Amino acid sequence: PDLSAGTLSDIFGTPQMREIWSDQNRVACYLEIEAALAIVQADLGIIPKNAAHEIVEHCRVQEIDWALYKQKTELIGYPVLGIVQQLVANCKDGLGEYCHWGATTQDITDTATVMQIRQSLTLVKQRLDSIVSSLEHLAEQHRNVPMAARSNLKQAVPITFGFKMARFLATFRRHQQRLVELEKRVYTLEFGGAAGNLSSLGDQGIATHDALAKMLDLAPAEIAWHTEHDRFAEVGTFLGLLTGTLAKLATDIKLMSQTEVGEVGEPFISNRGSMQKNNPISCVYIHACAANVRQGAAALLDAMQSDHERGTGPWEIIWVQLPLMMNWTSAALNNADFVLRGLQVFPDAMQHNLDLSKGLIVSEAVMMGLGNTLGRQYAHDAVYECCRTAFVQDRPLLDVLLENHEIASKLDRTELEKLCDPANYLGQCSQWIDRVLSP
Amino acid sequence: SAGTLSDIFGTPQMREIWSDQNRVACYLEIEAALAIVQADLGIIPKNAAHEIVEHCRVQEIDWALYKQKTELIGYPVLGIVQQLVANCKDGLGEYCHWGATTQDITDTATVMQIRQSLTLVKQRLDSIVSSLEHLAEQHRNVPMAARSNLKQAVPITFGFKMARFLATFRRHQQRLVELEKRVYTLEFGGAAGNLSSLGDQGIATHDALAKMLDLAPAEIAWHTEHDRFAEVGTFLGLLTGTLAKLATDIKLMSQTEVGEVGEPFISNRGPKNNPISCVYIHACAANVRQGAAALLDAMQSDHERGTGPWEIIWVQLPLMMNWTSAALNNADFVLRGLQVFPDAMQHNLDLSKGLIVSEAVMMGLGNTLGRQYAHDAVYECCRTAFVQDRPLLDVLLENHEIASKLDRTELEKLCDPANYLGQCSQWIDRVLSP
Amino acid sequence: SAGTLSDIFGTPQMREIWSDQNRVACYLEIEAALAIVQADLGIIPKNAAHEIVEHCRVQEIDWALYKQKTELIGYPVLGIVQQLVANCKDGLGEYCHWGATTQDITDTATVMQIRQSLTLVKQRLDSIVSSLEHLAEQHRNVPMAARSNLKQAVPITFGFKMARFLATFRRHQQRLVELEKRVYTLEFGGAAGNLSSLGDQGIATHDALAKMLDLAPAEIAWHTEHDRFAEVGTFLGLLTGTLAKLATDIKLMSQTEVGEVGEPFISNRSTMPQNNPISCVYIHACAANVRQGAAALLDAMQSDHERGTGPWEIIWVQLPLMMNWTSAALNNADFVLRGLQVFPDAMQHNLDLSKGLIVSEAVMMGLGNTLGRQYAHDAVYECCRTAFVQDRPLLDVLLENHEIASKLDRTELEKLCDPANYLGQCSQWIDRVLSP
Amino acid sequence: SAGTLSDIFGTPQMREIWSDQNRVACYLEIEAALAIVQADLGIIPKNAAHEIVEHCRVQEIDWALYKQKTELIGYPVLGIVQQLVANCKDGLGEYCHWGATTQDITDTATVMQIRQSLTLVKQRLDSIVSSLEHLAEQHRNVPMAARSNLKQAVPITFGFKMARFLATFRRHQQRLVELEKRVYTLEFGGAAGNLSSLGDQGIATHDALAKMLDLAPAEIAWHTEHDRFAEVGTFLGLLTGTLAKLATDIKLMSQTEVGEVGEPFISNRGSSMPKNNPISCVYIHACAANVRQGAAALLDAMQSDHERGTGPWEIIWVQLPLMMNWTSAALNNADFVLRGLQVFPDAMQHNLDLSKGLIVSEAVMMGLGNTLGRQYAHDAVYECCRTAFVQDRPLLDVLLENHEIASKLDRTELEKLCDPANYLGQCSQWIDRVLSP
Repeated sequence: PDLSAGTLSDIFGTPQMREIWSDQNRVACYLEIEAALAIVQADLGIIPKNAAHEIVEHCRVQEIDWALYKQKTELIGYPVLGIVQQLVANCKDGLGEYCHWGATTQDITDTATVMQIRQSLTLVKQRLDSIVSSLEHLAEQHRNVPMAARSNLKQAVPITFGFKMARFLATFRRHQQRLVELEKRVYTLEFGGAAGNLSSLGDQGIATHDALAKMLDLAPAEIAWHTEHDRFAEVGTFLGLLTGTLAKLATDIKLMSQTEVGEVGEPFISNRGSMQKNNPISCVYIHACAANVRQGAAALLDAMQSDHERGTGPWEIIWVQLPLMMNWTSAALNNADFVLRGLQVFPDAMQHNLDLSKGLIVSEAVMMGLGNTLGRQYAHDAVYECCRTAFVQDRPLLDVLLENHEIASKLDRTELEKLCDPANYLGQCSQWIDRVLSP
Repeated sequence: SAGTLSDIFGTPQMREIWSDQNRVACYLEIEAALAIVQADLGIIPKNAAHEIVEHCRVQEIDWALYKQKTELIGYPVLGIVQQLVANCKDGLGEYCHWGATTQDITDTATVMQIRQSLTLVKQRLDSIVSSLEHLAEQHRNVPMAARSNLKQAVPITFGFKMARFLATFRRHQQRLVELEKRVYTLEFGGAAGNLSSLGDQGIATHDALAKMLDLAPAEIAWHTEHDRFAEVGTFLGLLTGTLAKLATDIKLMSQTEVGEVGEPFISNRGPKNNPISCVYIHACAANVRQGAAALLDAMQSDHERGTGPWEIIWVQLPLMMNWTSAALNNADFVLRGLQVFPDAMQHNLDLSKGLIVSEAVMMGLGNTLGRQYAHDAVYECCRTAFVQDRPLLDVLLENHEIASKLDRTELEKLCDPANYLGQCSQWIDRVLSP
Repeated sequence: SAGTLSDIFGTPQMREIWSDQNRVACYLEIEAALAIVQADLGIIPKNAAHEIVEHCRVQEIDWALYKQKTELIGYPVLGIVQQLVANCKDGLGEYCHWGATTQDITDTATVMQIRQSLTLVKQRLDSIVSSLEHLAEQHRNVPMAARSNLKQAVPITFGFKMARFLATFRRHQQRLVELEKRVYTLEFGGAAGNLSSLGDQGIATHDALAKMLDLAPAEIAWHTEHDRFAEVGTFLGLLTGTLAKLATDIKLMSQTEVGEVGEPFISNRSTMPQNNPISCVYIHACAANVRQGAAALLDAMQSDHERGTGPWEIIWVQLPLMMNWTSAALNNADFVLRGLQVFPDAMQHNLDLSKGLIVSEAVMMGLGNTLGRQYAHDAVYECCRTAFVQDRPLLDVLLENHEIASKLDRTELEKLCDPANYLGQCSQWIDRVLSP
Repeated sequence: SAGTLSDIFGTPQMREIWSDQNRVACYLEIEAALAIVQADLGIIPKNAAHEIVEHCRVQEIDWALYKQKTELIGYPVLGIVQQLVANCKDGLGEYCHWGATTQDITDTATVMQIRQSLTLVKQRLDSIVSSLEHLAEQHRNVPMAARSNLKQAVPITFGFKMARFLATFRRHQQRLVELEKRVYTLEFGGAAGNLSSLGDQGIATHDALAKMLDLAPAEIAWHTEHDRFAEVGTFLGLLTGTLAKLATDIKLMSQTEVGEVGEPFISNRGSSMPKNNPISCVYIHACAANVRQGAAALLDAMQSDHERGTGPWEIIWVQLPLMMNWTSAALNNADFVLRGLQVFPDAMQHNLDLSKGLIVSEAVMMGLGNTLGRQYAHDAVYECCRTAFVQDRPLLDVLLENHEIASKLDRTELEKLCDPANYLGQCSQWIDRVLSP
């Protein structure tokens, strides 16, 4: 088990995920399943015990002739019996004729794919843990930094940057719970034979299935699921849900990185953004990866139409989309991880953007305050008419408020500036942040 | 309702849940509950709460004016708020929609609509599971040919095939209850999610509003965090994918040349028997899987209100609920009255004249000759049986060692497809045991 | 219709084309043409063709009865056929539908509906094109900052940016004309495509029916060959793709911090002092639904044998939605482009954000002769990076290099640092799209 | 370099067009053509052009360093440009990439790659079309049961069925020819489309470079205007849809219970049980499904913002090579199957006779229409079909027991009306209509 990369293979993928879904790890998973099967069937008394040992001793990927395997896969049409043929030829005294006993190739591919998935989700759980940790730090560190919230790409009312990070944090917490829920279904053995009923094992296939299952630390199956692809498809839809949030994160960050906005920046790495333009390339890659995974999810839903006891086409969609969606997702997870660990935050630009409306962004605040001293009704009417006068003449809301003599007589400039200061109107952002950090 | 296909690719129950009238009805329950909460906590006068709840009535809406207002405003709530304020007397409606924003209403109405919609789905699923529970038992020992790559494989039972659908639909039930924790959640955060205008009362209004509607309180605002809605969509995709397989298998078994099952007999629904339910299931599943991709796409809502992605949900979630209901409805109907033809399954088992159970002949003959040597020898007789279109039994008897070790009475039984059923019944037991 | 959002994610003209009523109107138009065609050829009695045509009128259909019958029969034609026979006198009912199968009518109806729909699309495209031709010429010399990866790149003009949309919509117009001559095609082949019940009159009927309906005669039956319908789907995907970009760029220029364009001013079009880009919002959501719709229609192409068992029916649902969603997007884009507010002052303000850094490239070339092309590069590069860290004009830092200050005077220098002086051949490129 | 499935869901020829090496080779041909154009226009010195063209060779690329620079820079051109400058002598490499931005190179190379890919696709289509012309003629008179909703309908001929594919593939050929004139277009516009750095020589450079590369000059820059690439994607979706139908039909006709066709015989190509397996059909199906979702991602990619997209443009980097490779494998399999398709007329005949004459009840109604009434014969034959099907008896036998039927038509005449081989309509005329251009 040792170590193939093109120009972009580590841009839209990761080295780790590529290895999990490599031909070598796949065939290794195959050989692990075959070895465990032999051992299981030996204890049960189905196959000789000396044969099991010899099989296990040749269940090693390093002994695989790859060019021969490729050719035999293309001729046979499926990717297992080529490995079986070599396993049989590698065993001495014909003891290889006891491997693959009662198994069909989709038993090996489905169970391999579950093993590869479990390895894959270990990396995703790690990426998620780190992303969550960064968001926890970011929510606290930036708990009290004011900025303009945006609705339909227009300024709404002030919030804090840590508030925005708390909302991402709550989402990734949900994704984590979704992940652990699907694991109990997905981490399941597939061993049913040609038709799912293990006809060639007699009264023994279900003892074999139950023993093979926890030999490989997998849940026993209720019943065969060769054309019941809901375990594989829900992994795909989870990847779609997770990358969706990654894509929102990328959208918000690249939007806050605009020359005209300048409120955040990806972590500085010398000459990475390609004067000094630092393009949000991590956001760029996340976006493209999310787009490809969401369509790959639709392909895996499509794949669930596998007919009868082996799909004539739909099953084979999983061979292609699953590795790709894993690799794309890991690239997006890697990039968001990197961005959130060293994210630059520019409070002075957030402050400058808050001051663009010259107090109109806190029109409500002024109203609320002036209410007790002027009257709910006059407060509404006066602020609304003052806010609209400031809009047409490009003036501070304060300056127009001060031309209302009843307002000027009731409040001194100093009180009115605190009402006209966007930084004084954050509602309960910090208490909301606290509610997310609390668990 | 009146459209020709409105009940073919939809259903009346689901269509009314997502109708303009039930949506505005959900809006009005929310605004009334909000006024009750804010009166009890002292934010608005209690005479306004009473006046507002009594005018939170869908019957009072001028729909033509509402529509014209929504097309002007751009979003679907403040048109209802405008009618609620004008309907109140001396100006007590000025205290409705107090500190809320339109998406608080649309999001939370959609949760309520989703909960109504999932009650129907849960209800259809229950019916489908028991139909499969009885079918698995009823046809437990009905032999038939399993098929791989649309070629005959080895014999199974029709109940075994039904137990596999049964296990699958149960997992979908588990996924339904699982997402319900996340989805049944209040959305109340205001313009930017922090309830700025409610001051130190914003969180209290949210929390007490939540239990007013029997909804979980949200960790934090989720106006552009659409993973609850998108997750429902991908569940409908997963569900309609299994319905699509069922429709695929039934319509394949409904072929003139196969004739092993048939959709329930109705009148002149097809001398015919067209699998039109399978047809509708298929078209529904295809549209749902694509809509699910649209819902993932919609998760990219920017900042605190999406500039486009959010609106994708306004269109896709009703369609996908309606499409799924139509597909669940048809699968419920077909499974409840499914016709099963054991004589056709038997005729198809005999097509190969024994080759479909060459594996059984190998096993039985392995005891006296050896697993490896019997495998090769029987495979060599399968050479002669197929090329000369003979029964395998006849060719097996022309081999010396096989005839010398096994007699004709015993070869006819290894060559009977009805005897090579494996442990099918134990597998239906394992699925029917829980 | 009358739904709150039915004219927001759709339009009246498109809803009508795909309405049950216009669909059935198409059905009866086809059945009347068929009876007449078969009277001329002698297949049916001329008294039958006359009586049938007199009753091919959408006003006479029992809509509730047609609905229940379609739900029982399973397909949407024989319910209308049954009422046509009951409405004719002296049993003249079916000499109609003579040798036709239901999908002959649906397919041919859908083709007439697509032609009506594409009549709308070609009109909106013509208006969009004219607005863009006007905007490209109007704002031919309006400088603004181009943007790459959402960061400013080098100056362009706003009319140059509109010319690039214009060139795109012209390509979409060509695509539309190209597919029309494939799509406007008759479907008349009967149950299995060979019109076996018409004997030696099948091709004769088909070719006469095609001329009657102003459609091309089919090479052969295409009941399970959905490429004509699917390529309409993919064209709606392509076209809405461009509309979606237009929506993305306009809403991006509408941000509070950018403010370079705005949707046409209308009333309270959502209250807080102010106007959200809802046209952009609707275009985006319609594009998203159309592009997935085109994938379902590619999926539909897998209709088995001589009538698909599911794939065909996907078209019943997807095609009308995609036509309606697209018309909603085209209406909004038409509206936005006809009265688009453009703010050259905000464009100039954003050009001046970097205080000359945006045209550092021009400073290098301009300083090349007096310094040396490579000292110019190295010196402007380092002066630019000092100018950013201190938030000062590039000019001022350039004048703090004594070698530079000795070679050129300040007049020459904030001509080269003036972003408006570095616009390239934007105007000549605009011309190429207008075609002078 | 090839993995286990690299030639199963892909092809060597297409994998090679989209490889790193062919892509970088296109980059270098464009850089060479650029220096040659600008040397003639006097924009760069001719000695530099000669030195730049001499080093525009893929063989001189350090691939590991190119990877490292691309991961750092973010985009895949300037790593090749860096090596081209350094490989040139006397600092003459500073005149390459003159006025270009990376997307000019990636877009134009992608165009060159697409043209090479459509050369393969056109060769596959010609072969598929030729195979179908032969099959439509050879099986012009082979009768079989047509199928609607997977139920037998009325009789047709297998050559009629193949003529229907043939007409479809000719329409795809027309679509390909139509998009090529739009797609085969130069991209050369600089950072923002206006070639600001080239001044009054930008348009002059663009048009000379275009004809140097045998590409149409562009109306205007199209860096974020991806309709040419998305159009290629949707065409692949249309084409693989037809291939997917062909695969669905052939695999349905390959069922154990149907047995009407079979994929070409290759010793042990079907995993086996003495058994075959429609593996070619299996692969076409999965390829069409992946191509069709990619078409959606290419449409999604059209939302590139302003003058260089922040994300959407990069979708094309991944989707286009994959969709092309997937399509090439579907075309490879479809070409192979159609060249050696096995047709079993005896099975088609056996399946026709299953209904015992019901499949041609329509023909009996017409025949008996003349002497009894077109409407009356229909209802009368239709009532007879109930007894034949409820009793599992031949339609002929029940017809001979209907008294006015037997009075008006003899056995010998009802033989012919009940023979499914006599109700084929104008299948041969329709085949002729397709084969005739």
